[PDB]
Amino acid sequence: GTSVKPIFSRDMNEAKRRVRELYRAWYREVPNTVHLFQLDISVKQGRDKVREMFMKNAHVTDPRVVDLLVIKGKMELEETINVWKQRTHIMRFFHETEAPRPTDFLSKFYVGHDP
Amino acid sequence: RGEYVVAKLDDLVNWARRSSLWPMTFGLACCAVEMMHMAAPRYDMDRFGVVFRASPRQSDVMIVAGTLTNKMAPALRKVYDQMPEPRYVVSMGSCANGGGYYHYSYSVVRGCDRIVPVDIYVPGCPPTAEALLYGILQLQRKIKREKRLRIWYRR
Amino acid sequence: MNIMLTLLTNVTLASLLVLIAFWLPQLNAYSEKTSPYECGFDPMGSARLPFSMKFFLVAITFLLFDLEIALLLPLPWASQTNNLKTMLTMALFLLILLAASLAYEWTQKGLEWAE
Amino acid sequence: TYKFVNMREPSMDMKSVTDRAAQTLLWTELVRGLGMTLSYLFREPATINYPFEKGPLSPRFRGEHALRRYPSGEERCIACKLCEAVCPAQAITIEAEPRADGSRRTTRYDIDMTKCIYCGFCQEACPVDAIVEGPNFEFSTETHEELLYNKEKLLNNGDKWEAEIAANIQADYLYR
Amino acid sequence: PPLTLEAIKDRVLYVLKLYDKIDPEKLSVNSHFMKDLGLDSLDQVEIIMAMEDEFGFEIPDIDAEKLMCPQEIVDYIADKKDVYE
Ligand code: SF4
Ligand code: SF4
Ligand code: SF4
Repeated sequence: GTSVKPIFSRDMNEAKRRVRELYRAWYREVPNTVHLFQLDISVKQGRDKVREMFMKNAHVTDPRVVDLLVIKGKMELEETINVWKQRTHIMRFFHETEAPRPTDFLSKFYVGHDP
Repeated sequence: RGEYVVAKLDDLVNWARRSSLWPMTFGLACCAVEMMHMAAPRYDMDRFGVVFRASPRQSDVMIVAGTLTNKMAPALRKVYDQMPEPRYVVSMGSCANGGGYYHYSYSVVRGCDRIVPVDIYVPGCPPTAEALLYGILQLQRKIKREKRLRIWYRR
Repeated sequence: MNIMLTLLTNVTLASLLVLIAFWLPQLNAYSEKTSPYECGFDPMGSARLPFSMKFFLVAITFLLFDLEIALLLPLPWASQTNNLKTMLTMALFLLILLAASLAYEWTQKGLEWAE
Repeated sequence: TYKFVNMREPSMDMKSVTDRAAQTLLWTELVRGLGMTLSYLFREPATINYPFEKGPLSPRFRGEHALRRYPSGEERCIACKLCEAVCPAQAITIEAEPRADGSRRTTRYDIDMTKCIYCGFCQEACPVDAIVEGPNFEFSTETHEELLYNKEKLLNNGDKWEAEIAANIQADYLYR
Repeated sequence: PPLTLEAIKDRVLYVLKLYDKIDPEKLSVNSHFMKDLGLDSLDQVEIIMAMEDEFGFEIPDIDAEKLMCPQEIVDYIADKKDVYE
């Protein structure tokens, strides 16, 4: 049960090692993608956003899972730099069209009967 | 008076616009081959005065024909954008009309009108060739009942 | 008197014909409408790159070929000379050298231009 | 069994090569094409004059849906609810209710033309031939709303095309 | 003019406090990232993106896990570039 297959990394140490340089690539690209995709957002909000999706799953301990998001996250940086994706495909991450969802208990209660 | 003169001028523009539109069928699915079927000598759009014209900067009416997916969604809109005015889109088939047979799937936007301002909705799965020919006829009848110059006169 | 007058008339005919084709239709262009059309998808930024050699190679061969044919326009009046034998030999020379230039260009690849 | 499609034996006699040189020099095969299309032009066309004449159809044609009624005139529909259960696109929505007489039919028969796919399964599903789908195909429109047919719209259309579909199922129910 | 060790020091610290979450008062010679400067392991993947544009070079990831303090950066460039004062 505990003994299992190393898809790409034995230990969580080399898991971050795969996260590191991929973040470096996912850090370097921002000025060029923002340039040729012809957006309006600034580079810095692109930079701190890259942090944002690097954050939500920064809580798993299984080495296979984390490096599975490594290849998962490896799979859009080229989908962007070879202009395969669209402007609608990277503004999608910049969730903008929806009104701010409710955070306080009062706001949920006012809106409707749904947790 | 000026109303009569502008009425004739509007009709003069009206007659050509309802007889010289050049459709661009954005071939998507089994609905598209039907539009090529009403290109066959059986129906022959060109006898009405319309020609299948690519380079949608030349076309006037553009026909979505088949299911429309999210992958196809953003490009299809841009085809509508640089399509010069006057521009009209005709919904070919149930899938382009309201998602049709795939209305519940995860990858097709329910109805093409969610992306572009559909002018004529043509039902069918697929709409038989002359049913679309009927829809094109309805387009010219609707084109006949416009008041572009008349509205500007009262503007 | 009439020659440039004929030239003058056509140019005005063309210019007014585009003039009433430009101001009359009540230009109503937008940003997306004026955006370049690339098979309905995003342009990646181009049309500013060299194109190997084949298009250039044929252009120069055409230019060189066009120059030799320039040498042999006056043949219709050349046939009216008093000494045909010299003219017959000389005109034949230009054509066979025109052949030889084509012959070499054919043999050493050449017209089978690069890919 | 099988047969080859491109095993070609070009005979290398002086006769045959003359035709090959004749073929290449004088565009004989290209002229064959010109005379081929010319014969087509000298033929009649087959462009039907729509709408002054329309395509040839069949009694089994599947077109626009229309709920019918008995010779007495009461709606054939009894809300057995078979048609939506087989409807491959779930375009049929319906809720039955008690009626004053007790012949409790449906208060809702809404078929979404932009979801339906015109398989004709509804006809085969209906045990009383209530929902049939008529021969009409001109029911185009300009707004998406008018394609969301409701119980009233089907009933009106059934009363409209009643003259046609009655003979269609009359001449086709033996096949069915 | 060879890039001096002090020049390595001032350049390294310069963009380090140009980074948002480093305070120049807290910045010092012994400005340890996680403990003193209050950074994290992935936070270190910013200032190495920030030191690269100074001298126009590149450094691998096999060392990025040992430069936790500005002197560690300063000495490392000195030996690998082999330029001193
Ligand atoms: S409406 Fe029917 S025929 Fe047309 S594309 Fe959809 S499934 Fe195919
Ligand atoms: S033909 Fe009848 S059963 Fe089939 S999808 Fe349409 S309404 Fe439903
Ligand atoms: S139309 Fe026919 S199949 Fe549909 S609910 Fe009524 S009786 Fe049943």
